[PDB]
Amino acid sequence: VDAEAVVQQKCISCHGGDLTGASAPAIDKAGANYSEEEILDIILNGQGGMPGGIAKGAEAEAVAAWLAEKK
Ligand code: HEC
Repeated sequence: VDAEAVVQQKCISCHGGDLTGASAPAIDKAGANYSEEEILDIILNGQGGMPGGIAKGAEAEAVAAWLAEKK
């Protein structure tokens, strides 16, 4: 699944078009902070203001992996 397309219609909603943060902190370099597993966990189990399972399955996995690349 197109990680970027998903992000563009699930994450950026709060994280801003650019992942720079907006209504949520910057996840642009989540991959530098946390591995795909951890990012995936957060996507699945949300965190603080973030509700969980925003994306799911290959949607979530692709995003997590792609963000693992983003630093
Ligand atoms: C608004 C309802 C959000 C959407 C849509 C997504 N996220 Fe989010 N995220 C949001 C907040 C407010 C926070 C901080 C939580 C708190 O209150 O403590 C986060 C956090 C993350 C993180 C961890 C960053 C950190 O706190 O160190 C990651 C890795 C993350 N979010 C990823 C992520 C992705 C990929 C999303 C689309 C599937 C996504 N978020 C949506 C708010 C919101």
